[PDB]
Amino acid sequence: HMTIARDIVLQESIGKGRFGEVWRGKWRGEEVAVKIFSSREERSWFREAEIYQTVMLRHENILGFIAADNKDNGTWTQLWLVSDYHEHGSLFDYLNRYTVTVEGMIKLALSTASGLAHLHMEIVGTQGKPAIAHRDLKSKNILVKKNGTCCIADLGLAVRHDSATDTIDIAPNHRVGTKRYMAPEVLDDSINMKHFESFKRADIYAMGLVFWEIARRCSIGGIHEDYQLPYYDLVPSDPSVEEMRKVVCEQKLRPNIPNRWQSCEALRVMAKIMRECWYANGAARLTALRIKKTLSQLSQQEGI
Ligand SMILES: Fc1cnccc1Nc1nc(-c2cccc(C(F)(F)F)n2)nc2[nH]ccc12
Repeated sequence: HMTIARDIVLQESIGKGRFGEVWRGKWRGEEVAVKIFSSREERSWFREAEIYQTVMLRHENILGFIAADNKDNGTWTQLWLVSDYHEHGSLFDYLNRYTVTVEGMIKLALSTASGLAHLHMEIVGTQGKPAIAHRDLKSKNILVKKNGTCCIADLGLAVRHDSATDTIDIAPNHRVGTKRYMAPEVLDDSINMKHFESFKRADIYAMGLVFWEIARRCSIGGIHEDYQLPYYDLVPSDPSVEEMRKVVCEQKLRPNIPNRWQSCEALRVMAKIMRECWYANGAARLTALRIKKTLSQLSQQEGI
């Protein structure tokens, strides 16, 4: 009855992130996504399997994990992770291809904040849930479902917190994520990695960047901005830590908030959220829970 690798047939190459190649496959007539790792990538495969198997993790805005398995083709062994399949693929792909309505933008932002709030939330009790920080949030690591809502993916670099002992489950390495989205404190290495809240705050800075990417694509009266990655106007493609630090920490710049966003309430709310995610001081940033609340109030008012 359970989904296993031997019963899945690969059909189409989707793409590749840091570790593992993603394919679309068919399991008992249904589409699934499969991330394939080689035997020498066992540590990366196991860590992502471990994060996704966390108690109480499942949420509509977190990629639906199905299974971790091995598949021996007779010559070599592949290490597989299987999840739900989402035809639209990444939010990066979606925003490159489409413009969104005001409702569309709010749906993407609210779902992203709801997934991050769930990841971040500690649940104490018998079947608890440790707080989890992502460490690599970006538009290529968020997927868009058929209903126009998002789900967070790419949990391999995540860190989990144990409140009872105030410990993090791994000894975290510095500057692990995508350089473009690294928070100021990660870029200048002032982050206190012994305090778990530091990792949640750095995820919020990255979410603010993702909200900027979405807001650019919100078309009102046919008016919108072209798709760009944050800092497209200040750093080269594949920027180094030094290039990012000079812009974000030294010159203290952030992505530009265009004048046209003050002409619409939804865009004024989004711009305010971004500014409050971009503070250099991690302690001053909004929480994912507070953002979820503000956006839920906005979606209720808009009638989404
Ligand atoms: F484009 C996609 C379309 N439909 C579904 C996922 C898509 N993309 C992705 N799939 C997976 C992935 C795939 C299978 C299992 C797992 C697991 F088990 F680790 F969750 N992950 N990781 C990703 N990281 C960034 C994007 C992305």
